[PDB]
Amino acid sequence: GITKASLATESFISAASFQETTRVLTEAAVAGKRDELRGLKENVIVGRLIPAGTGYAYHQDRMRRRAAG
Amino acid sequence: VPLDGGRFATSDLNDLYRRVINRNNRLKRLLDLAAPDIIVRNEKRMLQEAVDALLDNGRRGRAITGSNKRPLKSLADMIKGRFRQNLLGKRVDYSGRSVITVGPYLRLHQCGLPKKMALELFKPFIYGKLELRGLATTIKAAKKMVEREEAVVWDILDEVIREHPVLLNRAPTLHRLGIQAFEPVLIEGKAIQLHPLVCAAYNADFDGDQMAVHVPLTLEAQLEARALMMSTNNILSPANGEPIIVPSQDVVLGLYYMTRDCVNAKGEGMVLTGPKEAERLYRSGLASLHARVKVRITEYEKDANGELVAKTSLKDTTVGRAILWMIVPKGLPYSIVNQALGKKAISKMLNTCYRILGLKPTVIFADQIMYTGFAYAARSGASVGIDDMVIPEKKHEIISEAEAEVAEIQEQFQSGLVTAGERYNKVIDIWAAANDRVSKAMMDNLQTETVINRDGQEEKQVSFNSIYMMADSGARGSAAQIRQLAGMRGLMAKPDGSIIETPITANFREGLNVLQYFISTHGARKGLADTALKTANSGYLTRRLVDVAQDLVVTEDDCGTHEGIMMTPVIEGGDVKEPLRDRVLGRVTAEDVLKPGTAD
Amino acid sequence: YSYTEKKRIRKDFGKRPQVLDVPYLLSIQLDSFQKFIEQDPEGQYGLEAAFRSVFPIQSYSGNSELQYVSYRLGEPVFDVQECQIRGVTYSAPLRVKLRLVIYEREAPEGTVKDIKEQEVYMGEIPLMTDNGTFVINGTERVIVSQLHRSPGVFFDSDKGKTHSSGKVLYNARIIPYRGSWLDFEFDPKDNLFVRIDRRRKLPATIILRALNYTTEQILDLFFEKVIFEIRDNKLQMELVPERLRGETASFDIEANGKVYVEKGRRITARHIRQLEKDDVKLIEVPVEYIAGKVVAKDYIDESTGELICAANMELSLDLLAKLSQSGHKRIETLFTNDLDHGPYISETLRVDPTNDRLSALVEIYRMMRPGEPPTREAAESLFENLFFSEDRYDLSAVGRMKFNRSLLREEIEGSGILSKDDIIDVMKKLIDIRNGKGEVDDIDHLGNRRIRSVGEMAENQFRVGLVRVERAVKERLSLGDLDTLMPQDMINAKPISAAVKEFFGSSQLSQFMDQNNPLSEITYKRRISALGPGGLTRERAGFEVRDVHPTHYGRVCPIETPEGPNIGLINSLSVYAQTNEYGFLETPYRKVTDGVVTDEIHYLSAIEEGNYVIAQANSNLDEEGHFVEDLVTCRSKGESSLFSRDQVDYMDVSTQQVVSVGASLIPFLEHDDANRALMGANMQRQAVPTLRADKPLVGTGMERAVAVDSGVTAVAKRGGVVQYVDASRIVIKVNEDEMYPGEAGIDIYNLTKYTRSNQNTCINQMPCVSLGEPVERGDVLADGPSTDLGELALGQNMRVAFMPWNGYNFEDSILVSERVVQEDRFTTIHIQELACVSRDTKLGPEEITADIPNVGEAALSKLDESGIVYIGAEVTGGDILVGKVTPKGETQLTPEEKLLRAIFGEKASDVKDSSLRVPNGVSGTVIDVQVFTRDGVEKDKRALEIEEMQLKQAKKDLSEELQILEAGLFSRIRAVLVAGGVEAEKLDKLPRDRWLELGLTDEEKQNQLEQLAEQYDELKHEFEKKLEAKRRKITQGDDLAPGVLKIVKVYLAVKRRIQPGDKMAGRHGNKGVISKINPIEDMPYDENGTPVDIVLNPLGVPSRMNIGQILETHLGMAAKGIGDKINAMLKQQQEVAKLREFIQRAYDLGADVRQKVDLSTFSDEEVMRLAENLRKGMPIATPVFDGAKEAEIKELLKLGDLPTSGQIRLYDGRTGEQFERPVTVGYMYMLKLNHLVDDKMHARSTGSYSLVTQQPLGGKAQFGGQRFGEMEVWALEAYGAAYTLQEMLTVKSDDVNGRTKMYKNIVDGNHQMEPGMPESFNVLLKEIRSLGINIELEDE
Ligand SMILES: Nc1ncnc2c1ncn2[C@@H]1OC(COP(=O)(O)OP(=O)(O)O)=C(OP(=O)(O)OP(=O)(O)O)C1=O
Ligand SMILES: [Mg+2]
Repeated sequence: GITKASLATESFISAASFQETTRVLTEAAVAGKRDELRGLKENVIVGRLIPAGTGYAYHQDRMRRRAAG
Repeated sequence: VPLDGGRFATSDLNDLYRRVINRNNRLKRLLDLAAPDIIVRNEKRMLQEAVDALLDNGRRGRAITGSNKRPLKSLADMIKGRFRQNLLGKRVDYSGRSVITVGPYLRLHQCGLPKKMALELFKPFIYGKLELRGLATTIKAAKKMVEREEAVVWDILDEVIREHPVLLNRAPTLHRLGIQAFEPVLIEGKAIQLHPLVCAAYNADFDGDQMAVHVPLTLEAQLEARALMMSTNNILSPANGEPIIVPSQDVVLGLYYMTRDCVNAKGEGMVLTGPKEAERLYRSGLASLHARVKVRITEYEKDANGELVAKTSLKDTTVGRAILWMIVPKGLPYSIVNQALGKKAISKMLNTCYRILGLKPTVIFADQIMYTGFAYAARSGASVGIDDMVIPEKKHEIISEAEAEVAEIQEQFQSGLVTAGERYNKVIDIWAAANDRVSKAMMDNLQTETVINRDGQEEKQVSFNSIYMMADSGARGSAAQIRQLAGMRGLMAKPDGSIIETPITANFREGLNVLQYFISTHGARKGLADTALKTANSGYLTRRLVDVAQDLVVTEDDCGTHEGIMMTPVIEGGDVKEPLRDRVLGRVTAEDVLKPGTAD
Repeated sequence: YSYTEKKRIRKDFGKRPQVLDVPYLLSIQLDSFQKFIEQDPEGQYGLEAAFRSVFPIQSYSGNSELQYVSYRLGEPVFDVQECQIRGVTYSAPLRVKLRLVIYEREAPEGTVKDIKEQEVYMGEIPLMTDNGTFVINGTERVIVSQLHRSPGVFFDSDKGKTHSSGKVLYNARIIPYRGSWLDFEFDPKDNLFVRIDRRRKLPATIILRALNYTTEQILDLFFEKVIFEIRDNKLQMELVPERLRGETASFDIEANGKVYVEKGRRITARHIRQLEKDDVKLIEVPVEYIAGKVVAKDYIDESTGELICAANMELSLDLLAKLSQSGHKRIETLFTNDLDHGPYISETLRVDPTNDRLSALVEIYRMMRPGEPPTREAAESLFENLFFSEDRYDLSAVGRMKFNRSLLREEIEGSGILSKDDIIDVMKKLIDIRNGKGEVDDIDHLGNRRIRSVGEMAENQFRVGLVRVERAVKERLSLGDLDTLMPQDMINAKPISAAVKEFFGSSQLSQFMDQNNPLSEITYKRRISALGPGGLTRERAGFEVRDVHPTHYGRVCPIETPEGPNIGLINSLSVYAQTNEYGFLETPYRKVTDGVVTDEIHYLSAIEEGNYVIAQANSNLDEEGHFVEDLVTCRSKGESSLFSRDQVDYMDVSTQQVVSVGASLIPFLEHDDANRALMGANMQRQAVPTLRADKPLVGTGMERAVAVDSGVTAVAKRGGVVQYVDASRIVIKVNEDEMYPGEAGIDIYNLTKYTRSNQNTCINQMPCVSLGEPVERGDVLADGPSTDLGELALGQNMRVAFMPWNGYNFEDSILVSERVVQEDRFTTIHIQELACVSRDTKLGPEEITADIPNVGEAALSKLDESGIVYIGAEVTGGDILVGKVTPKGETQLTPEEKLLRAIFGEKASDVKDSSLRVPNGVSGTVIDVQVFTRDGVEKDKRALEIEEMQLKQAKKDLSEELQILEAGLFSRIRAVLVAGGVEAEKLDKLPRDRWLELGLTDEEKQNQLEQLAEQYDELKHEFEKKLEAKRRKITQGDDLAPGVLKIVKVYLAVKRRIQPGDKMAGRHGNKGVISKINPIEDMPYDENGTPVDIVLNPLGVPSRMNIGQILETHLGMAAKGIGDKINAMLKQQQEVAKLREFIQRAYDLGADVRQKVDLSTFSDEEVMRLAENLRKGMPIATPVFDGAKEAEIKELLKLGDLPTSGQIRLYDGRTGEQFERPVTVGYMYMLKLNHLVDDKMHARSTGSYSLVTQQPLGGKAQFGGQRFGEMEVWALEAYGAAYTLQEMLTVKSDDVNGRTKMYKNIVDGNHQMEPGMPESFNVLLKEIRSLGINIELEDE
């Protein structure tokens, strides 16, 4: 179901938006989890270009410089 | 921070942080006093409690704040403050709002912005553009100029305003069309002027609704607003490739009035060289807007390899549809206006213009359809009086007849022939039928009873009565609603869900009485509640829906697959509840499709 | 017919004669408060009752007691007018006589001493004004009456949903007026349970044990005993022949030498016939029958003394032997029967973990106060306190009535607390209901909903005030010495006064008065609410309670409820409705004895109505009052159908009595869809009163009753003739019959003049009688806002034409002739109170001086020497109202600014400009200045100018009163002195003051002259006191808040015309925002040349189905017709007989109306004054459901020489060419709703920002920014608007650094943003990081 499928998000910043913020933060802090941003919801929360539309050209130029030299 | 009157305010954390420190310091003392373990254990337990109420108050006994009954907002609650608490919204600079009103003079890509709002909104642009030209020595005086509202700042405001779109937003922002970018038109007064065709997208009435404005500051946002969010760049709904910029009501009445014909009118039968002389015949009082009339018209069709082939003929039309042809652009068939042009046919007219001629000729089309629609609708003098709601002469007859049948179904129940559950069920059916009978009795009379005469005896046609044209065209009004005015208005439902076995025999052109109105009430109030709640449920759906989507973006060009779903028309039991052409249009085929025969 | 009737008579249609007339519409609010504050020398609710409840207060057995004697209300510190200007509350102090007694130590109650502390002061309780409002902080507030669930017992279902098996459960809930809730409820297993309050569930037998009932007695309580004899040998059973109904035999049931039933045949009536009539009391049974039976009492082994079988345990076949051989002859068992008498309490005792009283008391205490250990001393006292202590529990009489009534008892009155029988009888009903006999009640029947109001709710708040002073009274009496302390050192007033203050101030039942409008007022005071304390909250209750219920007929309005979050959670009182004796809702009816309809009226509560058969209001009866028709439509037991003539018991009183005041003002309502009517009665109250009051040509009749009953007008105390009519005041020389013997006098009404309402509107009265005019009791001496000649005129009627107009009325918009804005008719006047506060900062005090830094000499021109603008000066936005300057030292300046200081040599100020300046955009005239200076600061220059003027002005008022009031007394001395000793010319030569000496012969006139001298010298002396007081109020040091030193309030009279954006609507739910203001030339005009005022779109009529608005526009057209017809005969000056011919024709019109009119109106002055008031159109009354019919409407149009179709041919004033088809034209009453655009319009480039979240906050100057929420963010995401989004939530809001790198870049001419990180997220770093969580930002 859509709400069960939405529950599974990699970016914990996205999940700390709509899910219960305590559990997401705790369960992620024990894993030492890395949020890579990449997604929409979180890139808004942190105030930068959306990885879509006009910003899609920006993230595509960024995801490639990453994991490269 | 201090307030006025010298009173202080502080975040609740300070009560929480203070307590942890005090109990920690007291514990540090209780060790140098070498206290009995019975005390230091109790102190340790309190330090544990004090820290817990600081980090997340609520997971123990919930400490209360100083002298105030309310609990204290812990660090955990600094983050929430219950669900979806970091994304509730943020107030924004360079913005405003006011009540919105019409403005039908507008081109599609513009909107009326008050002299005052546009002044305050673009203030930093004016300040710069003022001393960029040298009308102000420096910014400090520039402020004093636009504060003084010198006559020249107004002429400067037009300069900053021109190629600078603004954003408009109406209350429940449902789809992306709820924010659209327009080019600003400096207007006097405090109202926002909204193009009437973009009303449909926004769901904006003019019964007190307000819209908000936003200034694209950066160069990108101005180009984003111009190329993505512009009024004229979003003329089709993204839910179904059909136009969201349909003529709404006032205008479709106008075109339906134009593209109409009556049996014997001024001009009946003359032949006119072109559409131009057809408008000349009408504005001079010689020819009637609706009179059967042959006119020489030229139509175009791009059947060549991208080229407009012309064809000229004596088409069999009316005077009104002749004048409307002067608006239709280039490669469309004269058949598109030859009919009666209701809101139904008037939108598919607009759609074909986009799919045939392209974006720009469609935008300038929709404008002319509204301008002419408004004008001839206003020329029409269409009104609505009390005598326009024609009750059938056979109404009281139908009532007594169903009033008779029920008296017999009752007669059978008394004698034990039929059951109480059957009676209530069987009585509802004859009343349900009687309402259907009165309904399509008034619509038979209302629709055509205009009996007129051409050179001979008689002949009847679709009526020209005000309230009929409103429905037949599709501007405003619906046969379900009309039925409540002339014919009887339905069976009502009593609160628990039953439908009441004696319906409302009376209608709105007559009066309702105490009992009928009182019963009409529950439907109305549960109507306002149901429509109030189903506005909530929807909004919680689009949340759950963007929460599962959001991150989904058209990333790759072509994934490269032959996998795809087999598309058919839905064909629900009877016949095609949805054609194939609709379900498959705009999609890309998985593999080659073949004729009834193959190799092909 | 009367006087304000001789002026202007509304022609009323409708057949049904009004048998009952509208009551005083504000009775609810005034009658309720009357009982709260009133010496009631009995137990009835009041301040007395709240006192007697907690008094006397004794000490902890200390034989030291404090008792209550009496209470008094002082006169208020300020008058209602002063309380609004100053900012205080209109309240009276509460002085309460107390008595302190101290009994002798260890002696039979005799007092050592008693100190009767004269009237200890405990708080000021606010007072209710003549019209039912309260002033709380210079703000008029109304306390809405509340609808809560009635106190008593209430049995509910909870059918279906519980446990998904169906079955349905059954709960009984004992709901008191105060104290804990006691709930009894079943469960899936038919086990009984109880929960106090809403606490944990407990087996329902525990509360019986706590009442000291043994297991044996409880069984004895709820079950009949089945006697089993062991006679001769081996098992018999005493048999009731009725017991076998619903069961089948298990053996050969033979007795009396005739076998009635053999083994296996169900016992039917034939078998119960035989057993009963043959009188078989005893039979024989097998030893196997008692294999499951439950033993009732205890049994022990006689010799050994050991327990054989406990009470409430199932006997077995060997257990029977184990006590049969132990010498037991009888055995008691239960009568258990799953269909008839269910074995619930038997099986419940087996789930009960307790066994005795003390054991049960403990489990109760530990359920109530869990975690902590119980004591015998605590468990007994807590349980006694929950439902049995006269202090912590009370049903009220309303509760004990509904309680005893629902248990089928006879008493309507009894204990305020619960007894053993009360609790048991409720269990006996809830069990009986599950057993199949009985029905549940329903929450929503208005006989189980109950109506509080201000007076009752205030009493409850003052009650809670006493209880917290009771804690403190006993606290001090614990230690007190003898003759030292007194009932004063104990009682603290601040806790009592702030408690009662919080109620009237901030309650979900106390609200603002958002706009003046005599409907808003009158509809708010009649409002009901189920919200707040004692009631439900919006989210807790579903749609069942919000829905319209058959009980609402004639008690609550079905139409006038708000749309939104609390639909149906509000309602408004039905017109003729009344609050029951006990506080239910009753509605009027007419008693039908046999076949005659009487006029004896009976008010029927909700529960009362159910049995009777009530006829419909539209019922044709004539002659003896027989129903004309053989059978009439009636409603009786919950529903309506045709009924037999001679069977009805009652008939509706009025065709209206279902609707509210708001609904009852919609003409042709019966023609309006119930959806658009609700909106209609909602927008009607929102009408801001217009500059000139019109009056509705299209009316319903209630226009007077609404206008008169709300105090916005000025109604005649007593009848007489006008002595003097100013625009200020009105003097009525009282008629002798209505005049009181002594004092004589004249009733003098001082009219309200241009003064501020509850923001920002105005309230101003105008005299509507001319000099030397006869008035009678109950006439209107002065209209108020939105009243004309005593009729509710919330707007003005407009000549309006339905047609599309080039899309300038596109959606629901409105297109208006410039003639409307020229004629100033929809102009509206607003008075804003703008304050200026000189405070005390730690840097120093603030001045009000007219020396302001960095402003031109022309800026200060409007200011006076003291710094305050002059009265009468017209100002616009930005102008300085009060020049105020605050200390800011050590400026800490920049290098460059200091270089600027040395070049142009300006003494850099230690002071900052903080003047009160006129808000930008608004403009008006200054019409008042007030200055309140903290006591001790010397009253400044202008402040003393005001003190002198206010002082001298009030001296004129008080003395003008005396001057007119001495004449009215001395004038009747003249009439009494002349009677029996007439000196016509001889008397008025000697000085008038010298008249008191003249006596008279033996007569009561010597006692009357004595009467006037008495009340004269008090009028002499009551002036002197009333003058001193007004002086002391002006010159006293006005008490301010902390830190504030003086305040200057400037009052601005803003006159706001009408402009594009203003919301307007008629009475039929037809909203609309005026869209273009158009020239008179472009206006569609008729063949006569007369333009139209408003062009309405016809499309807003069919879909959004308000058909009544059209009959309004037609009957409004015929109304104007008769007006212009009179206007012809009046400018032609025919004669009274030509006028009376036509006027008499119009007042008859149609057939069978209830009107009746003249020929008797005296041939000259009367007929002419009437015709003049009609020339503008003849006002008409369409009753709400007794309305005008199409014929009577078409027939009024004929009389006026107007077309029946109500449509005419119109011409476009632009091209001059005619309009095809006939458009409708006519007169529609149209309102202006206070959503005026120059209020709704806001903009903001850059403004202020909040400290904690660097986000746009909006104080002074450029206001707050627009909120850009989650849904608006999705819009930009659905577009590509990546940048538009980033700047929207970075530079344009939370980015403290980029926002100014933007503003600098904008003015520089570079449209770039240099983003950065929002503060919301930067704070979340520190918030997460200041938990135990390390959150970082990685990589590069
Ligand atoms: N984005 C928007 N689009 C259209 N209308 C809006 C928008 N935002 C606010 N309104 C209207 O502005 C107030 C409420 O504003 P806010 O919610 O309190 O927020 P903020 O104080 O920060 O302004 C209401 O209008 P009204 O007060 O006249 O009453 P209404 O809701 O029935 O229309 C709103 O419709
Ligand atoms: Mg609207």
